[PDB]
Amino acid sequence: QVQLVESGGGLVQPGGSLRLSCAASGFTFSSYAMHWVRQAPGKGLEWVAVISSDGGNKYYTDSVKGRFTISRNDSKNTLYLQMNSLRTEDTAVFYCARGNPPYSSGWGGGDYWGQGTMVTVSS
Amino acid sequence: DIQMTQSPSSLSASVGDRVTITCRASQDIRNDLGWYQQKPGKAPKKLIYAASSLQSGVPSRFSGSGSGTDFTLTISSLQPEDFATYYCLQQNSNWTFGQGTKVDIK
Repeated sequence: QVQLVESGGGLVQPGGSLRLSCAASGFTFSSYAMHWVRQAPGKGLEWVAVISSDGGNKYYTDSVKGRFTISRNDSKNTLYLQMNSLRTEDTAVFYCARGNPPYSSGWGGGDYWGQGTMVTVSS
Repeated sequence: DIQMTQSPSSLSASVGDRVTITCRASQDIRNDLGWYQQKPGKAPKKLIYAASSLQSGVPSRFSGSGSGTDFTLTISSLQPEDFATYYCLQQNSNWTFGQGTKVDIK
């Protein structure tokens, strides 16, 4: 069965860098698109990034452009999120969600999510 | 990046009541919308997608309707386990959500 697991979240100081990892299993990882979404304490859901299957395309929300870098390893079946210059406004729980399958709208999917890791940037 | 606006933001109800949550878009997003439910401390679970399609394993008391810019999530008979916050997701272009609707005990 499809299963996703995030890890690497933790306590960091304002300004440091941190890398998130999302381990996938139970499906053909190489043929799906992957997303990262977050949720600030007491707030709602906010999409952050997406990478196409072959890592060929990447898109980010204005708020993290230049600071975050999404990537994947279709060999280890892992999705990553490299975060640099962490501001206190990034404190949140990050989730990885399955994107779209081949031959369908690049914005499709959103059916499977991980349990999430929380990054709390404070000193 | 469409502006998804959800309402009400919260509402008190009791078991049995017929609850109704609605979401409207700032521009036509066709039928590319999905509803999610999130209980405290866990990740969101998809209930509906493509505006009306039920997600496998979801009770029929959940139904959704709408297209264009006016959508609606309807619950027939509110159950003891249906208390949580509900979110609508815009999947026509860059992912955008609604502020959220939390339904809590009367």
